[PDB]
Amino acid sequence: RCELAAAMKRHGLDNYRGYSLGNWVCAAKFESNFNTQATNRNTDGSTDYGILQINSRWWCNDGRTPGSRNLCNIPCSALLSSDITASVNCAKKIVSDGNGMNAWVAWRNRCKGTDVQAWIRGCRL
Amino acid sequence: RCELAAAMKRHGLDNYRGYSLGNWVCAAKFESNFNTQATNRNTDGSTDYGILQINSRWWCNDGRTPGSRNLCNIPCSALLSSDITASVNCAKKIVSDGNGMNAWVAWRNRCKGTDVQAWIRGCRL
Amino acid sequence: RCELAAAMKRHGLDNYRGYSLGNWVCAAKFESNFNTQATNRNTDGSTDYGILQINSRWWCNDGRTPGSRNLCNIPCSALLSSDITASVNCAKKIVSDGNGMNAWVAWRNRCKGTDVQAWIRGCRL
Amino acid sequence: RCELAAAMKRHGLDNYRGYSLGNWVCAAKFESNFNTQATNRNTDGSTDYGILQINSRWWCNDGRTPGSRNLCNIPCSALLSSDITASVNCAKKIVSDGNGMNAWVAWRNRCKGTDVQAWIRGCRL
Amino acid sequence: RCELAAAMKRHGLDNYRGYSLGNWVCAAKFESNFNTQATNRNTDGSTDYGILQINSRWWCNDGRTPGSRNLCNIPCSALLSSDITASVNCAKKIVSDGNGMNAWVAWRNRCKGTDVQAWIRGCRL
Amino acid sequence: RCELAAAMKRHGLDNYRGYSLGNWVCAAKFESNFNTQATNRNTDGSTDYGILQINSRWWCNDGRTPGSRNLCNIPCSALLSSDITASVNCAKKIVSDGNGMNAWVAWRNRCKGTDVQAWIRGCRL
Repeated sequence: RCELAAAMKRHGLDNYRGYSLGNWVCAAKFESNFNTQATNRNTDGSTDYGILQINSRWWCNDGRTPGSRNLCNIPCSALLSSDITASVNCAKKIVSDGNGMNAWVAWRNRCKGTDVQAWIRGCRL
Repeated sequence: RCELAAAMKRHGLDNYRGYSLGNWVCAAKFESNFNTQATNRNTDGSTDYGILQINSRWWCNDGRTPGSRNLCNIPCSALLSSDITASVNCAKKIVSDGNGMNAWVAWRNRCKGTDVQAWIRGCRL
Repeated sequence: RCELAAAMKRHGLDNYRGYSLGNWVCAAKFESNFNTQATNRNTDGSTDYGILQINSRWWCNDGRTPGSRNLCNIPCSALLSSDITASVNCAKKIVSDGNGMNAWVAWRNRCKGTDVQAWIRGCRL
Repeated sequence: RCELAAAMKRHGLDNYRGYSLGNWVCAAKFESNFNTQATNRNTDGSTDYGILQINSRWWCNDGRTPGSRNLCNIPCSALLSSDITASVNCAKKIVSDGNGMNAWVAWRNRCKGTDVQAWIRGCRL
Repeated sequence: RCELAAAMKRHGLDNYRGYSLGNWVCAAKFESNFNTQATNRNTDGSTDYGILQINSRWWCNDGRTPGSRNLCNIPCSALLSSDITASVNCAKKIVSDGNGMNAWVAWRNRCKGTDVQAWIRGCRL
Repeated sequence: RCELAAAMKRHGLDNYRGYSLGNWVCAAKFESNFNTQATNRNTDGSTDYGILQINSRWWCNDGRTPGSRNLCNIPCSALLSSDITASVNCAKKIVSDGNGMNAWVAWRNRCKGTDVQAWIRGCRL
């Protein structure tokens, strides 16, 4: 009787009503906002669920402008956003001349998720 | 009796009413917003579920403008967005002249998800 | 009796009423917004489910403009969008002259999902 | 100019979704049960309206009777009724012999609903 | 100018979703039970309206009777009723012999609802 | 100018969602039970309205009776009723022999609801 057993038994994640990520290699830029888990059980009442609650009867308004000159108004801009480069500008002249303002340029990645290097020698007679 | 058993048993993820990602290699840019999990059980009542709740009777308004000159108004722009480059500008002259403002240029990736390198030698007689 | 068993048993993911991705290699740009999972059980009541809730009786309005000159108005632009480059501009002259503003140019990818390299030697007599 | 005006102006009752009786003379026996007025306005719920609500999984039952003698069982009799005289009896001998148990015998009624006795004398010349 | 005006202006009752009786003469026997007025306005809930609510999993039951003699059982009888005379009896001999147990016998009524006795004398010349 | 005005202006009752009786003459026997007025306004909840609420898992039950003699059982009888005379009896002999137990016998009524006796004399010339 001779038995040489090899078994790379692999199973994924178990998710039950949620946000789930595994084992990650080479994650350069990541963004994951407002991934909320809510369990609401209500009987004979009112439930209000809120993550971002704004109540503003007057918000970011501009007044009356009789006869002004060269006014600049940028209200409530670039709100709840991402990756904004050289944007929403207000001027008379905008000149871009350099070799700059470069984002995420020329990366070199050599990644591996799972590396298994096994040697199984047995049952010599 | 001689038995040499090899079994790379592999099973994926188990997801039950949710957002689920596995084991990732070479993830350069990632964005995943407002992936919410909600379980609502309601009896004899009111449920309000909210992630982004804005209630604004006056929002980002411009007033009356009798006879002004060269006014710039950018209200509520670039809102809840992504990857905005040199945009929503307000000027008289916009000049782009450089060798710049480059995004995510010339990456080199060498990635592997799962690497199995096995040697099974057995049952010599 | 001699048995040499090899079995690369592989099964995919199990998804039950949800958003599910597997094991990914070479993911350069990713975007996945408002992928929500909702389970609503309601008896004798009102349920309101919301991820992005805006209630604005006046929003991004422009006032009356009697006889002005060279006014610029960009209200509520670039909203809930992606990949906006040199756009929604407001000017008198826009000049693009450089060798720039390049996005995601000239990547080199060498990726593999699953690599199995096995040697099975057995049952020598 | 001479005017002698007589007007016995008479109008009946005004009923709006209800039970209404007028002015009654000579009412000997009266019975009016479960004359209910209900106004039900329902939105997103359950309404249960009940005047006489009985919920009885075992009610007025008789058990098993092996070999008894001369048992009398009168369960749940004379229920929600009226004018029951010498009834639902249980015996071996019932003898009625008298000049009695008389109900509502030999009434004398002299009634009037409305009596108007008027004398109009006028305009003598 | 001479005016003699007579007007017996009479109007009945005004009923709005209810139980209404007028002015009654000669009311000997009266019974009016469970005349209920209900106004139910329901939103996002449960309403239970009850005047007579009984919930009895075991009610008025008789047990097992092995070999008894001359047992009398009258459960839950004469319930919510009226005018019950010499009834639901349980015996071996019932003898009625007298000149009695008389109900509502030989009334004399002389009634009037409205009596108007007027004399109008006028305009003598 | 001569004016003799007579006006027996009479109007009935005004009822709004209720139980209403007028001016009564000669009311011998009266019974009016559970005439309830209810106004229920419900939002996001449970309302339970009850006038007579009984909850009894075991009520008025009889136990097991092995081999007894001459037992009398009258459970939960004459419940919520009226005008019960010589009833629901349990015996071996019931003898009625007298000239008695008489209810409401031989009344004499002389009633009037409204009596108007007027004399109008005027305008003598």
